[PDB]
Amino acid sequence: IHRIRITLTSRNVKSLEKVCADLIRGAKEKNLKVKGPVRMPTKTLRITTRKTPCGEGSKTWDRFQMRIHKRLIDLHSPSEIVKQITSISIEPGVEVEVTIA
Amino acid sequence: MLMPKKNRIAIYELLFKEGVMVAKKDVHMPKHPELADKNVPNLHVMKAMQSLKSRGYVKEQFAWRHFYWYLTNEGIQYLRDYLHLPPEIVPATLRRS
Amino acid sequence: VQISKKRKFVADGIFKAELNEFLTRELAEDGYSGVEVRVTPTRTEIIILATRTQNVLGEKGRRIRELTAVVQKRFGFPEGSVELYAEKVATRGLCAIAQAESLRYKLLGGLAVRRACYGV
Amino acid sequence: KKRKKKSYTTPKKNKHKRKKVKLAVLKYYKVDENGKISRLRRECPSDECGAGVFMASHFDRHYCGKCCLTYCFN
Amino acid sequence: GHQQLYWSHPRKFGQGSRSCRVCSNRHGLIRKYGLNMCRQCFRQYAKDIGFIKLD
Amino acid sequence: FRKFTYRGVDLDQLLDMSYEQLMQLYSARQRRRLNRGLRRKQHSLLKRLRKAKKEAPPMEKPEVVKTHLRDMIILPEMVGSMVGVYNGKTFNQVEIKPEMIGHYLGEFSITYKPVKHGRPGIGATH
RNA sequence: CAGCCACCCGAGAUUGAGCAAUAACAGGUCUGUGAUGCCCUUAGAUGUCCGGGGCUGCACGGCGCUACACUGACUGGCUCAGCGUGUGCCUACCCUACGCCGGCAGGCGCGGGUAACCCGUUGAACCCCAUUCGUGAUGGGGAUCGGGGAUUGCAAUUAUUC
RNA sequence: AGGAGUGGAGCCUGCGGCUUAAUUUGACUCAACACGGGAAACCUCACCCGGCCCGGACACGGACAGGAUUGACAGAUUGAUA
Repeated sequence: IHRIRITLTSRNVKSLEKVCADLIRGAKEKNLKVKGPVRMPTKTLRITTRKTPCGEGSKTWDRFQMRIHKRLIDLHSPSEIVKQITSISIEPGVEVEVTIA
Repeated sequence: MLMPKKNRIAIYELLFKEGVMVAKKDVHMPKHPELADKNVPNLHVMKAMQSLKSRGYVKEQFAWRHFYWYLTNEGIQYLRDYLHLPPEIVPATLRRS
Repeated sequence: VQISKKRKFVADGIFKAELNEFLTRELAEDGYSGVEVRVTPTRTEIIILATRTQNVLGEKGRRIRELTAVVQKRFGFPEGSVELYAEKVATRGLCAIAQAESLRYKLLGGLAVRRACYGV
Repeated sequence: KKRKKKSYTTPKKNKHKRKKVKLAVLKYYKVDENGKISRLRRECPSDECGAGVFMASHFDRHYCGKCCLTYCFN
Repeated sequence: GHQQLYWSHPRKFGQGSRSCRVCSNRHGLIRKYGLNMCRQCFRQYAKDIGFIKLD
Repeated sequence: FRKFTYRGVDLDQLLDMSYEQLMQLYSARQRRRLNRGLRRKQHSLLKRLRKAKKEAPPMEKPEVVKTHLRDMIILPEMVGSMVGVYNGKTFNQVEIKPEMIGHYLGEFSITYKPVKHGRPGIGATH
């Protein structure tokens, strides 16, 4: 079997891109094929709430946005190198799900 | 509402063997899955704890709808000497190092 | 079972808020500055950043151990799956939370407002 | 808003009165010239009922109430 | 009364089945995305949870 | 004169046949409270029905019975009993004709009415 | 000079919001708060039980509505222009495709969906506009209660019925 | 300069008038009033009303060894589980 999908996600795009470059460079340094970083659409969680803690005042709202950036990367490689690369002490703020399909 | 004694004795024993109790309890409903097997209404436990605080033997902290207790040497000694539960049971607040 | 990605992000945010508020209420006498959290597979490490380390670890490492319990029993982690450490932030005057706690402590000891503010 | 306004209603009405007693003796079957119990009465072969509880006769409603079920043969 | 009259109909779903997970307040709750806070507690903790004002 | 026909559908012809196949053709509405089953949570309505039909036959106002139930309907034998709201403030007494089967407006009893309207004049602008 | 008004190698020549100072208000919030100063005492205590019901006792000189008309019509025209939610960790209560009851509210059944993966190519106007406009009370209401039959929630009586 | 507007020719609520409360708890406006994210048939600020309660289960003035802690219920127990 040579079908492995790794899901990368984070709120911060800097860490996401750095860890994606880490994974791609780790895959390509050793003789191995790897797909490009599929870039899934960003999810914009929107919540609007009145600023005031009471009923008085002009109706001014707060629009809190929360951006979730997620990527999927394919891998045709033995599971050993995948497990070694996954345990590379990734940067904080990034959630990773390595799936062996 | 029911006022037993041995249910509170079991609650005291679990508190001594743990330090904190882990059983969500609702005054409105008699049984909750965490409350079960320790069937004493929340009101009983927190009223007894408020009486205890008015007396004073134990430490506590509060955060986001949750209690976090700390049983020190005073509470261990008090539960030891009142209920005549012998020290063959070792407290769980001094495990390891 | 497993939940959606946005819900997992919201859940970790609320967990961080819980943790920060809890350690501000509890560690209000040592002088509380902040927290860092790092994740590896089923190993979550939490670090409490404070100005006094010899005071926050406690006798024989009691408090630092006890905190684990009040994390483990609350956050719902599997047994022995939570680890937490203690390091000292390099500086103190550049953390607004730390200096706010210091001013709060000074006003808790009865030191006058203007002289405490001048000191900070 | 305004308060409950439930203090001045129900005139010339009294509460339901429940008798104050000291002992639960005559509540059971006690007609044996000594108040003792005989073995002729059967015991229910089921686990949901307490062993101590025994059948009794009341010229009204029933010796029950938590489950609100009449236990009489009828 | 304690367990005899109540609990004879489905009533586990009303507004009293919810409260703010920070202050146990039942008014102005936020159910969206499941963080389950009131308006003001969420405004207080939005920076920490991960919601930042950009719009 | 004219008797009661069930909204253009025969009623005496309906009772001509048997009774087991009328539930398969049961009318719309007023059956939900007992729709959980012809079981418990129903004995009170039939108890009051027997009460009223023993104190007052159909085509008559009943004797001190104040039921707030819609009285799930199968036949215009509902007359002879009244749906009434009891509080010490609500008291309706109307004799209603037996044309009510599963359909509109068999209830003249009302639990509200307009409150005293004051004077609408004395100026409208300043 | 700082700049302003028009344009001759030429995609781009004021997008809209966020943040938003010093000093102030006896402005609002103690009915958001484990954020808190100064308090009450004794019986259907504001927390359980209230079939019924609180503004609804109301006449388009407070948001969101009628164009006396080819700029407007019911698919002979759509390989479409287009925010963002969605299920069980406390907690049963989520989004729903597809068949049948069907010519339909609503009900049944296996199915997909933790989500660019399923709802979904989201039914966000029908531009020739295959009932089809002459002096336009009469497509610019139809000043709305009758009808296959009317709800996953005790209560639908001025109200999710459709 | 205009367009859409308005207690007029429908729909949702915030005053034109109030004593079985029926609605205005924030107003010197434009910084009260579809605002308290307040669409109350959940127990809504209970609201108005024949509402089984104790929600004293803070240790020490009287303190019993039953504070008295149900009822679908046949006009005498005159509401769908008061």
